[PDB]
Amino acid sequence: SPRIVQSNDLTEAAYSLSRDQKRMLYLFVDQIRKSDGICEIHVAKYAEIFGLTSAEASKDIRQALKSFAGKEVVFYYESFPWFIKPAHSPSRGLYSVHINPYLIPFFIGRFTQFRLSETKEITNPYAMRLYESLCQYRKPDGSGIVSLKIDWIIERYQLPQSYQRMPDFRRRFLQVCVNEINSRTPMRLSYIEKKKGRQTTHIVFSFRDI
DNA sequence: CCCGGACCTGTGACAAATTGCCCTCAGACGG
DNA sequence: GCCGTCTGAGGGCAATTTGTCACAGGTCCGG
Ligand SMILES: [Ca+2]
Ligand SMILES: [Ca+2]
Repeated sequence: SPRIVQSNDLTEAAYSLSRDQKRMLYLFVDQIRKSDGICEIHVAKYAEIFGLTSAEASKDIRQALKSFAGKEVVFYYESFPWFIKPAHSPSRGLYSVHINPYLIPFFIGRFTQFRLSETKEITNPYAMRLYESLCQYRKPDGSGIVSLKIDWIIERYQLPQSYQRMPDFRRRFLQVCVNEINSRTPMRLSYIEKKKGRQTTHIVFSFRDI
Protein backbone atom coordinates (compact mmCIF):
# COMPACT_ATOMS: atom_id res chain seq x y z
CA SER A 1 0.00 0.00 0.00
CA PRO A 2 1.14 3.65 -0.51
CA ARG A 3 4.19 4.82 1.52
CA ILE A 4 3.65 8.37 2.94
CA VAL A 5 6.76 10.46 3.62
CA GLN A 6 6.80 14.07 4.81
CA SER A 7 9.19 16.66 6.19
CA ASN A 8 9.40 16.75 9.97
CA ASP A 9 8.36 20.42 9.72
CA LEU A 10 4.85 19.24 8.88
CA THR A 11 4.75 16.54 11.62
CA GLU A 12 5.51 19.23 14.19
CA ALA A 13 3.53 22.12 12.63
CA ALA A 14 0.69 23.99 14.41
CA TYR A 15 -2.71 23.43 12.80
CA SER A 16 -6.17 22.02 13.56
CA LEU A 17 -7.69 19.52 11.09
CA SER A 18 -10.53 17.07 11.06
CA ARG A 19 -10.04 13.36 10.38
CA ASP A 20 -11.50 13.51 6.86
CA GLN A 21 -9.28 16.49 6.15
CA LYS A 22 -6.19 14.69 7.45
CA ARG A 23 -7.06 11.72 5.20
CA MET A 24 -7.23 13.94 2.11
CA LEU A 25 -4.06 15.66 3.17
CA TYR A 26 -2.18 12.34 2.94
CA LEU A 27 -3.19 11.94 -0.70
CA PHE A 28 -2.23 15.52 -1.57
CA VAL A 29 1.26 15.05 -0.10
CA ASP A 30 1.44 11.77 -2.02
CA GLN A 31 0.42 13.37 -5.32
CA ILE A 32 2.76 16.35 -4.97
CA ARG A 33 5.69 14.15 -3.99
CA LYS A 34 5.17 11.92 -7.09
CA SER A 35 6.71 14.32 -9.63
CA ASP A 36 2.35 23.76 -9.36
CA GLY A 37 0.25 22.47 -6.47
CA ILE A 38 -2.92 21.42 -8.31
CA CYS A 39 -4.25 18.07 -7.08
CA GLU A 40 -7.32 15.92 -7.77
CA ILE A 41 -9.56 13.47 -5.84
CA HIS A 42 -11.86 10.72 -7.16
CA VAL A 43 -14.94 9.81 -5.11
CA ALA A 44 -14.89 6.13 -6.05
CA LYS A 45 -11.16 5.77 -5.25
CA TYR A 46 -11.47 7.48 -1.82
CA ALA A 47 -14.37 5.15 -1.03
CA GLU A 48 -12.35 2.05 -1.86
CA ILE A 49 -9.16 3.07 0.00
CA PHE A 50 -10.94 3.84 3.30
CA GLY A 51 -13.86 1.36 2.96
CA LEU A 52 -16.77 3.77 2.59
CA THR A 53 -19.75 3.75 0.30
CA SER A 54 -19.68 6.23 -2.58
CA ALA A 55 -22.40 8.33 -0.89
CA GLU A 56 -20.58 8.65 2.43
CA ALA A 57 -17.33 9.34 0.58
CA SER A 58 -19.09 12.15 -1.30
CA LYS A 59 -20.34 13.60 1.96
CA ASP A 60 -16.86 13.36 3.51
CA ILE A 61 -15.01 15.04 0.61
CA ARG A 62 -17.57 17.84 0.22
CA GLN A 63 -17.73 18.89 3.83
CA ALA A 64 -13.97 18.51 4.45
CA LEU A 65 -13.38 20.69 1.40
CA LYS A 66 -15.57 23.59 2.57
CA SER A 67 -14.04 23.39 6.03
CA PHE A 68 -10.53 24.17 4.62
CA ALA A 69 -11.44 27.80 3.89
CA GLY A 70 -9.91 30.18 6.43
CA LYS A 71 -7.71 27.47 7.95
CA GLU A 72 -4.03 28.46 8.38
CA VAL A 73 -0.78 26.59 9.11
CA VAL A 74 2.06 27.77 11.36
CA PHE A 75 5.73 26.67 11.11
CA TYR A 76 7.88 27.60 14.12
CA TYR A 77 6.99 31.55 13.37
CA GLU A 78 5.40 31.65 9.85
CA SER A 79 1.71 31.30 8.91
CA PHE A 80 0.23 30.07 5.57
CA PRO A 81 -3.16 29.19 4.10
CA TRP A 82 -3.72 25.67 2.88
CA PHE A 83 -5.85 26.77 -0.14
CA ILE A 84 -5.62 29.93 -2.27
CA LYS A 85 -8.74 29.29 -4.38
CA PRO A 86 -11.95 27.43 -3.61
CA ALA A 87 -12.18 23.82 -4.65
CA HIS A 88 -14.33 22.95 -7.63
CA SER A 89 -15.66 19.92 -9.51
CA PRO A 90 -15.24 19.83 -13.31
CA SER A 91 -16.77 16.35 -13.67
CA ARG A 92 -19.25 14.35 -11.64
CA GLY A 93 -17.29 12.28 -9.10
CA LEU A 94 -14.13 14.42 -9.52
CA TYR A 95 -12.73 17.38 -7.54
CA SER A 96 -9.93 19.90 -8.29
CA VAL A 97 -8.04 21.73 -5.56
CA HIS A 98 -5.29 24.40 -5.52
CA ILE A 99 -2.77 23.91 -2.66
CA ASN A 100 -0.73 27.00 -1.68
CA PRO A 101 2.41 26.61 -3.80
CA TYR A 102 4.54 28.18 -1.08
CA LEU A 103 3.80 25.07 1.06
CA ILE A 104 5.51 22.63 -1.35
CA PRO A 105 9.05 22.97 0.08
CA PHE A 106 7.65 22.28 3.57
CA PHE A 107 6.11 19.02 2.25
CA ILE A 108 9.33 17.82 0.59
CA GLY A 109 12.56 18.53 2.49
CA ARG A 110 15.12 15.02 8.34
CA PHE A 111 11.85 13.23 7.49
CA THR A 112 8.96 11.04 8.74
CA GLN A 113 7.59 7.98 6.95
CA PHE A 114 4.76 5.43 7.32
CA ARG A 115 2.49 3.22 5.14
CA LEU A 116 -1.07 4.47 4.71
CA SER A 117 -2.54 1.21 6.02
CA GLU A 118 -0.99 2.03 9.45
CA THR A 119 -3.27 5.05 10.12
CA LYS A 120 -6.41 4.52 8.13
CA GLU A 121 -8.44 3.06 11.01
CA ILE A 122 -7.66 5.81 13.53
CA THR A 123 -10.70 8.02 14.22
CA ASN A 124 -9.63 10.80 16.66
CA PRO A 125 -7.52 13.36 14.75
CA TYR A 126 -5.38 14.10 17.84
CA ALA A 127 -4.37 10.41 17.76
CA MET A 128 -3.27 10.74 14.13
CA ARG A 129 -1.05 13.67 15.18
CA LEU A 130 0.43 11.60 18.01
CA TYR A 131 1.14 8.57 15.83
CA GLU A 132 2.90 10.80 13.28
CA SER A 133 5.08 12.32 15.97
CA LEU A 134 6.23 8.91 17.23
CA CYS A 135 7.11 7.67 13.70
CA GLN A 136 9.50 10.61 13.38
CA TYR A 137 11.69 8.86 16.03
CA ARG A 138 11.25 5.21 14.95
CA LYS A 139 14.24 2.96 14.34
CA PRO A 140 14.53 0.67 11.24
CA ASP A 141 13.62 -2.33 13.34
CA GLY A 142 10.46 -0.64 14.59
CA SER A 143 11.12 0.62 18.13
CA GLY A 144 11.80 4.01 19.67
CA ILE A 145 11.63 6.26 22.74
CA VAL A 146 10.85 10.02 22.98
CA SER A 147 9.99 12.75 25.50
CA LEU A 148 7.32 15.26 24.43
CA LYS A 149 6.63 18.39 26.48
CA ILE A 150 3.07 18.96 27.63
CA ASP A 151 3.06 22.67 26.74
CA TRP A 152 4.45 21.79 23.32
CA ILE A 153 1.74 19.16 22.72
CA ILE A 154 -0.96 21.73 23.49
CA GLU A 155 0.44 24.37 21.09
CA ARG A 156 1.25 22.05 18.17
CA TYR A 157 -1.88 19.90 18.06
CA GLN A 158 -4.04 22.90 19.02
CA LEU A 159 -5.78 21.05 21.80
CA PRO A 160 -8.91 22.79 23.16
CA GLN A 161 -8.74 25.07 26.14
CA SER A 162 -10.17 22.91 28.93
CA TYR A 163 -7.39 20.30 28.44
CA GLN A 164 -4.98 22.71 30.13
CA ARG A 165 -6.51 21.26 33.33
CA MET A 166 -4.46 18.09 33.67
CA PRO A 167 -7.12 15.60 34.86
CA ASP A 168 -9.07 16.51 31.75
CA PHE A 169 -5.85 16.22 29.67
CA ARG A 170 -5.46 12.64 30.97
CA ARG A 171 -9.08 11.55 30.59
CA ARG A 172 -10.17 12.81 27.16
CA PHE A 173 -6.86 12.96 25.17
CA LEU A 174 -3.93 10.94 26.62
CA GLN A 175 -5.72 7.78 27.72
CA VAL A 176 -8.14 7.65 24.77
CA CYS A 177 -5.44 8.10 22.08
CA VAL A 178 -2.95 5.68 23.65
CA ASN A 179 -5.82 3.14 23.65
CA GLU A 180 -6.67 3.74 19.97
CA ILE A 181 -3.02 3.32 18.82
CA ASN A 182 -2.73 0.00 20.67
CA SER A 183 -6.10 -1.20 19.14
CA ARG A 184 -6.01 0.13 15.56
CA THR A 185 -2.35 0.15 14.47
CA PRO A 186 0.40 -2.49 14.52
CA MET A 187 2.21 -0.47 17.21
CA ARG A 188 2.39 -1.30 20.93
CA LEU A 189 2.77 1.88 23.07
CA SER A 190 3.38 2.72 26.76
CA TYR A 191 4.15 5.90 28.72
CA ILE A 192 5.16 7.49 32.02
CA GLU A 193 4.82 10.99 33.45
CA LYS A 194 7.71 13.28 34.42
CA LYS A 195 7.02 15.74 37.23
CA LYS A 196 8.62 18.86 38.69
CA GLY A 197 7.22 19.82 42.06
CA ARG A 198 3.45 19.37 41.77
CA GLN A 199 3.32 19.99 38.00
CA THR A 200 3.58 17.30 35.35
CA THR A 201 5.80 18.61 32.59
CA HIS A 202 6.55 15.84 30.03
CA ILE A 203 5.25 12.54 28.78
CA VAL A 204 7.82 9.84 27.95
CA PHE A 205 6.72 7.37 25.24
CA SER A 206 8.25 3.92 24.52
CA PHE A 207 7.03 1.58 21.76
CA ARG A 208 7.89 -1.60 19.78
CA ASP A 209 6.46 -3.37 16.71
CA ILE A 210 4.16 -6.41 16.64
C1' DC B 1 -0.64 24.87 66.95
C1' DC B 2 -4.50 25.34 64.07
C1' DC B 3 -7.08 27.63 60.08
C1' DG B 4 -7.71 29.44 55.09
C1' DG B 5 -5.75 29.70 50.78
C1' DA B 6 -3.21 28.30 46.61
C1' DC B 7 -2.10 24.27 44.54
C1' DC B 8 -2.99 19.43 43.00
C1' DT B 9 -6.13 14.99 41.85
C1' DG B 10 -10.59 12.14 39.99
C1' DT B 11 -15.62 11.82 38.93
C1' DG B 12 -20.58 12.92 37.73
C1' DA B 13 -23.38 15.81 34.69
C1' DC B 14 -24.69 17.94 30.81
C1' DA B 15 -23.93 20.14 26.04
C1' DA B 16 -22.03 20.03 21.43
C1' DA B 17 -20.06 17.56 17.97
C1' DT B 18 -19.07 13.27 15.19
C1' DT B 19 -19.96 8.57 13.97
C1' DG B 20 -21.67 4.79 10.70
C1' DC B 21 -26.56 4.16 8.80
C1' DC B 22 -30.51 4.88 5.93
C1' DC B 23 -33.53 6.86 1.97
C1' DT B 24 -34.41 9.77 -2.66
C1' DC B 25 -33.71 10.79 -7.04
C1' DA B 26 -31.23 12.62 -11.26
C1' DG B 27 -26.38 12.27 -14.11
C1' DA B 28 -23.52 9.46 -17.28
C1' DC B 29 -23.05 5.70 -20.01
C1' DG B 30 -23.39 1.27 -22.51
C1' DG B 31 -25.31 -1.95 -24.98
C1' DG C 1 -32.29 7.19 -29.27
C1' DC C 2 -34.54 5.25 -25.04
C1' DC C 3 -33.94 2.69 -20.72
C1' DG C 4 -31.59 -0.20 -16.92
C1' DT C 5 -28.00 0.17 -13.96
C1' DC C 6 -24.11 2.06 -11.48
C1' DT C 7 -22.92 6.61 -9.17
C1' DG C 8 -22.98 10.20 -6.29
C1' DA C 9 -25.25 14.45 -4.71
C1' DG C 10 -28.69 15.55 -1.46
C1' DG C 11 -31.72 15.18 2.89
C1' DG C 12 -31.90 13.19 7.39
C1' DC C 13 -31.04 9.85 12.21
C1' DA C 14 -29.80 7.75 17.11
C1' DA C 15 -26.05 6.22 19.69
C1' DT C 16 -21.24 7.51 21.11
C1' DT C 17 -17.38 10.50 21.76
C1' DT C 18 -15.58 14.81 22.79
C1' DG C 19 -15.55 19.40 25.48
C1' DT C 20 -16.84 21.89 29.90
C1' DC C 21 -17.30 22.76 34.61
C1' DA C 22 -19.13 22.03 39.51
C1' DC C 23 -17.93 19.64 43.71
C1' DA C 24 -15.27 16.51 46.97
C1' DG C 25 -11.05 15.41 49.08
C1' DG C 26 -5.59 15.26 49.31
C1' DT C 27 -0.99 18.35 50.61
C1' DC C 28 1.98 22.21 52.41
C1' DC C 29 2.92 26.86 53.95
C1' DG C 30 2.61 31.28 56.37
C1' DG C 31 0.37 33.28 59.76
CA1 LIG D 1 -12.89 18.92 16.09
CA1 LIG E 1 -19.09 11.62 7.77
